[PDB]
Amino acid sequence: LNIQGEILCGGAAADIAGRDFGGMNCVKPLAVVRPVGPEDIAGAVKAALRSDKLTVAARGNGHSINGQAMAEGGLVVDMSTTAENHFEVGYLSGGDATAFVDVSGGALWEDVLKRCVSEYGLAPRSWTDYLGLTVGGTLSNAGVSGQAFRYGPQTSNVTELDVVTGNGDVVTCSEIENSELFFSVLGGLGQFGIITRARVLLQPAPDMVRWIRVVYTEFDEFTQDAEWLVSQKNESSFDYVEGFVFVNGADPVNGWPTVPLHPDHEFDPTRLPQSCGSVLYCLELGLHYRDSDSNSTIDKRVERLIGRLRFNEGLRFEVDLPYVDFLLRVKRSEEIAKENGTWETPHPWLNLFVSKRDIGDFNRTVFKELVKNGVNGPMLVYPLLRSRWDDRTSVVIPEEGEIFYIVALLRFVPPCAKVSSVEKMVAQNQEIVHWCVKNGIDYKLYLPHYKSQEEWIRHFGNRWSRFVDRKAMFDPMAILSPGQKIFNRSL
Ligand SMILES: *Cc1cc2c(cc1C)nc1c(=O)[nH]c(=O)nc-1n2C[C@H](O)[C@H](O)[C@H](O)COP(=O)(O)OP(=O)(O)OC[C@H]1O[C@@H](n2cnc3c(N)ncnc32)[C@H](O)[C@@H]1O
Repeated sequence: LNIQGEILCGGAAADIAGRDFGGMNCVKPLAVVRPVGPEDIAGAVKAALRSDKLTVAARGNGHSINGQAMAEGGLVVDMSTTAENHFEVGYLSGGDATAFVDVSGGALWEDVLKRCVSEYGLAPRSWTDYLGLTVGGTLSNAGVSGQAFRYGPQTSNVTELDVVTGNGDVVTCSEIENSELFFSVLGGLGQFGIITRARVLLQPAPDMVRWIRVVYTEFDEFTQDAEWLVSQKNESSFDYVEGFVFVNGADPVNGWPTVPLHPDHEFDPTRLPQSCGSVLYCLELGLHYRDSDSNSTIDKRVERLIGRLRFNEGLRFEVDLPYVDFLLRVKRSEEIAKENGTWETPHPWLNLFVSKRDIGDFNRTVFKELVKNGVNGPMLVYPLLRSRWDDRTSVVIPEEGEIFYIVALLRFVPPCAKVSSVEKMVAQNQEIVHWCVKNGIDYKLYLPHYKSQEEWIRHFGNRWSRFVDRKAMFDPMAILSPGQKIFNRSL
């Protein structure tokens, strides 16, 4: 194959393309392709199509948990070498979003953020918690954070893509042009093509965020309050709503020390009622405001907005920081992980959506029993609104209810733990999924990983035939993102 970029066989390049953040799969490619642009990528795709066995996997920033960006004896396309290929801002008169920016599928969101803000005072309006992820990587899944209840996930905030299809075609698509490909690729787990450019929506960048954390002991009250907040009329409430479960104890990694937002206000556990469960709940809120706003005016606004919430008195923590610093807040957690050596150990992360109707049951068995001593990392749980998620996309969410929850068990492995430790974590993730399937819980995995056809058929449900149809159209040989394990390469 003749390309402008570099082709690397074996060595450190292959080692890296055979690793991901999951830290549980090592699958080496024949070669790593470092493309200059869409032509190098379609070349890689066409090479694989001519061969008997080659497959092609785009690699974003290697944040997958279960080998989804790996290609056993295939070609891994390191998208980072395309990270700077696009940066064009345009305006929108159609109301809603102010503007859009064209960015590479290989750009990291952290870089997109910094450049939009510094050059234009604009920024995307829907995020992930962690910004060391690629545009094409998150758009291939959903891209979820505390703004999604208001604007939908990142797949709801893109209006055009350039895609290199599994046929090797370079195609521009949108709601109006090649719409089937557009909707297929969004949330499509890399199955239908490689995103080389995305037109991402922009709004004016806020100056500041008031970041608030308040604590609940009662899951019913926590979820009622959170659902109420995400259901409020546009711009009458907060601009970010998340939640998390924490251990009722002093464990610095799992317990109440994880709650405070600055070193000068600590968690006082004597404010907790005597009857508290094994775990407690934190509602996390963000209010955007202007540099010019009077502090008393903002204080009064926040007291009004928080004033009906039923959190435990004396367990309210807040800080104010620039908007960019708020969006990059998880850098602090990355630093704690590198310090305790758990950034480089395996991460058997479990991510799923649960209907509003079943989140109570999930809390009862999962949070209050299975992981009641924590998982050594975040246990996130917060509500989302179905109205913001377009069902034409490949994304798969729970079957019933206008509100559903996202849940994340962000497991970390202490560096002196046995390999049996990681096995036990994986086994417990499986035990949770089984418990869901057995008890008819309306759940769907996010970043799903299954190895059997019957599990994928169950996952896609009434959208399985559509998924298969889209595959037959855009990657009939099944060469793309084989590590998702949904389709096996054609013989
Ligand atoms: C590591 C991690 C992940 C993460 C996170 C925090 C950490 C530390 N926080 C998230 C969050 O707050 N909200 C959210 O929705 N996701 C969060 N993630 C998970 C993350 O989205 C996934 O890891 C995702 O895969 C993006 O990561 P990355 O950009 O590194 O992409 P990848 O893992 O290498 O590839 C994922 C799949 O998509 C295919 N792929 C990669 N690039 C493309 C392009 N450009 N076009 C089409 N497909 C692509 C890969 O082959 C793989 O199948």
